[PDB]
Amino acid sequence: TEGTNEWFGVDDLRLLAVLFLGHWAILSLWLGSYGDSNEDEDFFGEIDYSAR
Amino acid sequence: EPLGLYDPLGWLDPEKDPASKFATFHANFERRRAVERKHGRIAMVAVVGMLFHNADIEFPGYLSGELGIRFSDVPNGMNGLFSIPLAGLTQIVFAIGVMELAIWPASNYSGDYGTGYGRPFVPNVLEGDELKYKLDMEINQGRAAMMGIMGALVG
Amino acid sequence: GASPSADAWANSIESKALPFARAPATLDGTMLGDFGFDPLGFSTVPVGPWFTGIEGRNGQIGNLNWYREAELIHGRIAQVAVVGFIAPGLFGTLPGNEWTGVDAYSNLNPLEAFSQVPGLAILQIFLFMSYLEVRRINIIKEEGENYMPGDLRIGQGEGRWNPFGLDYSPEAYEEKRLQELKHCRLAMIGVFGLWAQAQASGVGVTEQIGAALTTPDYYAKAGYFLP
Amino acid sequence: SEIELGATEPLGVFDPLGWLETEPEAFERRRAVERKHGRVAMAAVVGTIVHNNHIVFDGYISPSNNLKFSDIPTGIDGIFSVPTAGLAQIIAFLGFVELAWLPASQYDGDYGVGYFGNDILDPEEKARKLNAELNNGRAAMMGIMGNMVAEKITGQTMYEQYAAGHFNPFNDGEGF
Amino acid sequence: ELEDGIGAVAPLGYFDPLGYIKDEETFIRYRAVERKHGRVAMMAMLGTFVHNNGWTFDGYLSPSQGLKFSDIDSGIGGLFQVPPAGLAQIILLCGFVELAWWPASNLSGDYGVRLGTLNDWEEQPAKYYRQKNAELNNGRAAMMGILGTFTHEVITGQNFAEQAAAGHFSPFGDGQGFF
Ligand code: CLA
Ligand code: CLA
Ligand code: CLA
Ligand SMILES: CCCCCCCCCCCCCCCC(=O)OC[C@H](CO[C@@H]1O[C@H](CS(=O)(=O)O)[C@@H](O)[C@H](O)[C@H]1O)OC(=O)CCCCCCCCCCCCCCC
Ligand SMILES: CC(=O)O[C@H]1CC(C)(C)C(=C=C/C(C)=C/C=C/C(C)=C/C=C/C=C(C)/C=C/C=C(\C)C(=O)C[C@@]23O[C@]2(C)C[C@@H](O)CC3(C)C)[C@](C)(O)C1
Ligand SMILES: CC(=O)O[C@H]1CC(C)(C)C(=C=C/C(C)=C/C=C/C(C)=C/C=C/C=C(C)/C=C/C=C(\C)C(=O)C[C@@]23O[C@]2(C)C[C@@H](O)CC3(C)C)[C@](C)(O)C1
Ligand SMILES: CC(=O)O[C@H]1CC(C)(C)C(=C=C\C(C)=C/C=C/C(C)=C/C=C/C=C(C)/C=C/C=C(/C)C(=O)C[C@@]23O[C@]2(C)C[C@@H](O)CC3(C)C)[C@](C)(O)C1
Ligand code: KC1
Ligand code: KC1
Ligand code: KC1
Ligand SMILES: CC1=C(C#C/C(C)=C/C=C/C(C)=C/C=C/C=C(C)/C=C/C=C(C)/C=C/[C@@]23O[C@]2(C)C[C@@H](O)CC3(C)C)C(C)(C)C[C@H](O)C1
Repeated sequence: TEGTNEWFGVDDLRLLAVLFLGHWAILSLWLGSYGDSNEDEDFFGEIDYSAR
Repeated sequence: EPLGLYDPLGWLDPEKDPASKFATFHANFERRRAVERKHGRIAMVAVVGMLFHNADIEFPGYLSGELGIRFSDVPNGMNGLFSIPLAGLTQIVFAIGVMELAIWPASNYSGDYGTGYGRPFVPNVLEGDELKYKLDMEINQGRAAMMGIMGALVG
Repeated sequence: GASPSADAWANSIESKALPFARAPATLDGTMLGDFGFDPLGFSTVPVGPWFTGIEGRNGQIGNLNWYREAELIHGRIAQVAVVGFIAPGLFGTLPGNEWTGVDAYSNLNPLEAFSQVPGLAILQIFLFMSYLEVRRINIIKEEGENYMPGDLRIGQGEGRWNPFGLDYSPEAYEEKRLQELKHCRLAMIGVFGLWAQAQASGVGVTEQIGAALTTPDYYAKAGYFLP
Repeated sequence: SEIELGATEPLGVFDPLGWLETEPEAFERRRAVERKHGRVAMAAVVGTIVHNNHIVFDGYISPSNNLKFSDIPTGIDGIFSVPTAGLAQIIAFLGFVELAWLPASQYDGDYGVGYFGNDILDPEEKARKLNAELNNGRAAMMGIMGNMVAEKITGQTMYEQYAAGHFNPFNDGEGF
Repeated sequence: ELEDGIGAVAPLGYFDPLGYIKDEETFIRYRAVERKHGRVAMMAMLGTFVHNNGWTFDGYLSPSQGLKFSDIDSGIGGLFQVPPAGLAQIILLCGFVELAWWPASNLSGDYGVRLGTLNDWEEQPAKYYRQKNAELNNGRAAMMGILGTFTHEVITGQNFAEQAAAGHFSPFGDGQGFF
């Protein structure tokens, strides 16, 4: 069924599971560099060169 | 300074030595100017009152939903305020009572409550001779409205 | 001549929660969780421990330990009452006898579940809430002026009850105090909304959210009839 | 002071367990408990006379429950026949009175109001009414306990029992 | 007065939390108003307790208008039920007290009303402070009660006898307001 109005084409909950697991996997890698990053460190430029 | 003796171009008769006879509080000039200005300001918004009601700007809607009184039901003559419910007329002069004591207190005999002239929410301050000139116009149009009401309420 | 609180609005330091409003001088910065939020000026008129008698009715100057005492267990009760407003609707209810009556513990509207469960259920909850408040007063009669607000002698430091070890570092402990206070202030707002929605809807919150996070029965597609 | 009041003529200072000589540190709280238990029982005894005389207000204490004031029993079961949301309103207000208005951690029992508002000027006219509060309070403790066990033993409330004439415990059907 | 600490009672102390007392002369003006408003609002709260309990006089308030005491509303509209010839009598007597007998110009609030042995202030000054604080405190609580009684009728349309018969004590789930 393709003309039915499903959120992101999710008609089975398998597809919802792989959307979460796919997006959380790169998030967890990305949190390996940008987790443990200080929230109160600001800057007054157009661009920040903070850390890695 | 709106309490000077130089506004209304002069002059009239009595000076009323009966006022200082045994009621000496009412013999003060500053209060008689505060009364004449206040009787003028009330009279001026009363002629526009008998211009708006008499042109049948009635209102959109009901005045009292439970008494079933719409705004087109109250008369246009001088029996307008004595035809609304007294539960409604009580709210009118209750709000005047907060005006008469708290917001624009009539014990302030100057009459200047810091409002300017033509601009609400930010006062239009008049500075020089035109400030001097608009004060007597307030009295002089206040006097024409005082005599205009008793010409429009005997008949 | 002047008020003792009119001079606290005369100094009137810069605020953080209301950064346009100039918080009064009685918020010194030295208290946990002070973000300069006192627009009505209650910290300028500090309260004392009135429950100890008439000699404790006065409040000392510049001491908000009893405002913080009332803040902490308004929020500690509120936190455990988010879950009380939610968990019967989520994790089911309890069964009843013929004595208590069947469906006594089963009212999923949490407000009339007060008026449905037996009185001995509420009386024993109230007496257990009473017992730890007897424990509170006995702590404030011993400690007196060296009484820390929110202390029921549960945890890390001196001769308190610690069945879990809980031996935090001395400044990870002040982060736990700030995590408690920020959850205290948040769940006070949260349990107000739960109490107000349970009146306004008539049902529990899982029963109002779950009905709004579901598709309507006239809108539900018939669905998946393709062989 | 307070240690000689509560001691009137027929018994003197009456302490058969001897806790005045043994534990004098606990006396002024124990006086405060005695005065509070007295004042609670005095309103409790007076309440049982008013209930059993069928002095009720009117109408419904709980119109949702369809429960009138006269539908309340006049015995032990009366405060427990009041609905759970109504009983919580009593205890919340009585906790407001016993912690804020008349804080019961104040152990001399003195809360700004005097005897009918007045301070007793004379120090032994004060001590006479301080003893009269304690003695009527101690007599009402036995009065409310003697009214509670004698309802649950005879099975009837105080109107029921007095209507029936069930006053003699020796010629009815009871134990002994 | 500030030095005795008349308004400052033991829960809150000197409760001037917004800083309105910036000297001693504006306290005497404000206390003259607070005590006057408290005396008016206390009789206003005893009115609504008596009116909403249905306790009325027997007979006609106005026999020439045929208006019984029983057919005056017990709510916020019951004063204006009364004919204006009749409550001009109320304004004229109360205005005569405000200018002659208990002149409200007196900022002290004393008008000599002493009910002797129930206030012997010269031999018990603690009873003076008890009755002076309780005139303010009962006046402050009745000032907020009459603001309660007024607005509960406005937002619900029912008076206090009618909204208590319906059990309408929650602004949630009803058809009134956006709540
Ligand atoms: C529970 C309420 C209560 C409390 C706290 C007290 C406390 C006191 N009484 Mg009072 N008294 C009471 C009720 C109470 N009394 C009653 C009901 C009567 C008989 C009507 C009396 C008759 C009485 C007299 C004549 C005198 C006192 C005195 C005293 C003081 C003696 C000091 C002491 O340690 O005594 C010992 C400790 C106690 C009395 C506390 C009671 C502790 C035990 C465990 C209670 C057990 C009672 C028992 C279970 C009751 C069963 C029967 C009941 C169910 C009907 C002390 C303040 C004396 C005084 O005033 O000193 C100047 C004194 O002369 N008492
Ligand atoms: C506060 C004061 C007070 C007062 C005025 C009363 C009054 C009464 N009680 Mg109550 N009662 C009280 C407190 C009080 N009580 C207390 C503190 C308790 C224990 C908590 C009780 C427990 C109780 C019970 C269980 C009963 C009463 C009963 C009564 C009624 C007495 C009838 C009778 O013959 O008693 C008998 C007389 C006495 C008990 C006093 C004598 C004491 C000696 C030791 C008894 C010896 C008896 C023995 C066989 C020797 C007899 C010899 C003799 C024939 C010459 C009477 C209305 C009876 C009733 O049905 O009415 C409600 C009843 O059954 N009372
Ligand atoms: C008639 C009105 C009125 C007036 C003139 C006063 C005046 C005073 N009060 Mg009192 N008070 C009142 C009503 C009033 N009070 C009420 C109803 C309560 C119960 C909430 C209290 C509770 C109270 C306590 C516990 C104490 C005082 C104290 C004082 C004194 C300190 C200065 C002050 O805070 O002024 C107040 C400021 C003004 C009157 C000017 C501001 C006017 C506002 C902006 C009007 C807007 C009000 C709004 C429409 C409705 C408010 C209610 C709303 C929150 C629901 C001063 C004499 C203290 C005292 O006596 O110490 C010795 C003190 O300890 N007041
Ligand atoms: C120095 C001199 C001092 C003199 C002092 C003398 C004072 C006299 C006492 C005055 C008491 C106060 C009266 C209040 C008015 C009132 O009661 O309304 C009477 C009616 C009663 O209606 C009613 O409604 C009822 C409908 S129902 O039955 O309940 O459904 C109905 O039964 C009833 O018939 C009908 O009347 O109530 C309402 O209309 C609600 C009004 C809401 C509030 C009005 C605000 C007033 C304006 C002031 C706003 C601030 C002003 C500042 C800004 C400029
Ligand atoms: C602000 C505040 O809070 O108050 C203020 C204001 C106020 C109120 C004006 C003031 C006062 C004065 C007060 C309160 C005066 C009240 C005193 C009070 C209430 C005194 C009860 C005595 C009862 C006794 C002795 C019982 C005997 C025992 C009896 C009667 C029995 O045998 C019970 C009975 O069932 C049995 C067991 C056996 C039967 O045979 C008989 C019956 C059936 C009856 C204050 C206190 O100064 C301050
Ligand atoms: C089941 C039901 O339905 O309920 C029933 C239950 C029940 C119990 C059966 C009922 C009953 C009957 C009852 C209880 C009857 C009790 C009646 C009662 C209580 C009768 C008091 C007399 C005292 C007198 C005459 C005093 C003379 C006093 C004199 C002459 C003095 O000089 C006194 C004195 O002090 C002074 C004045 C002056 C001083 O210088 C001298 C002294 C000190 C000496 C009811 C009514 O049927 C209802
Ligand atoms: C004869 C007959 O038929 O009668 C009928 C008809 C009739 C006449 C229509 C009726 C009526 C109504 C009547 C008679 C009277 C109502 C009277 C009145 C006078 C009602 C206002 C009080 C002031 C208020 C509420 C607020 C002050 C509020 C404030 C905020 C302040 O004062 C501000 C201020 O303090 C500060 C905060 C800061 C400083 O900068 C100083 C100032 C001072 C500025 C009746 C009697 O009902 C029935
Ligand atoms: C604070 C907010 C506020 C509310 C919520 C409110 C409510 C009612 N007003 Mg009021 N009112 C003001 C404020 C408020 N009024 C103000 C600032 C003024 C200008 C001074 C004012 C003037 C009048 C007049 C002349 C009348 C009047 C009425 C009603 C009545 C509808 C009756 C009905 O639904 O049948 C309801 C309850 C009529 C009336 O009372 O008739 C018995 C009537 O004639 N109002
Ligand atoms: C703050 C103002 C206030 C309101 C607006 C209010 C309202 C209701 N009271 Mg409450 N009340 C007090 C204050 C207030 N009550 C106070 C100061 C006390 C003395 C401690 C008190 C005592 C009791 C008792 C014993 C009962 C009781 C009840 C109800 C119920 C009736 C409608 C119904 O129940 O259908 C309505 C909602 C009964 C009840 O809760 O029944 C489940 C009941 O048994 N009340
Ligand atoms: C000095 C002696 C005295 C006389 C002889 C007298 C006479 C009448 N009064 Mg009374 N009066 C007072 C004193 C006197 N009144 C006092 C001290 C107060 C408290 C301030 C007061 C209050 C009210 C109110 C609220 C009403 C009222 C009325 C009438 C009316 C009845 C017949 C009628 O219906 O005309 C007749 C003329 C009603 C009314 O005027 O209705 C239009 C009405 O509603 N009065
Ligand atoms: C100088 C002196 C003279 C003097 C003088 C003179 C003229 C003095 C002045 C007297 C002046 C003071 C007279 C104004 C009254 C107007 C006031 C403001 C009231 C208005 C009334 C308003 C409220 C009107 C309201 C209505 O219309 C409205 C809005 C709607 C209608 O539904 C009903 C009502 C009624 C509610 C002598 C002594 C005579 C002799 C000699 O020559 C010298």
